[PDB]
Amino acid sequence: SDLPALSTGLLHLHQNIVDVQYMYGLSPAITKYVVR
Repeated sequence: SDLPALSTGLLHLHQNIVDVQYMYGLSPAITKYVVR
């Protein structure tokens, strides 16, 4: 149903992570929060 292509699985997965972890990553933020 819908998505008459099925040729964009890994591509969609990358956008899903690059569009969520970019805002919920805080990798460098936590490194400067526990020591300051």
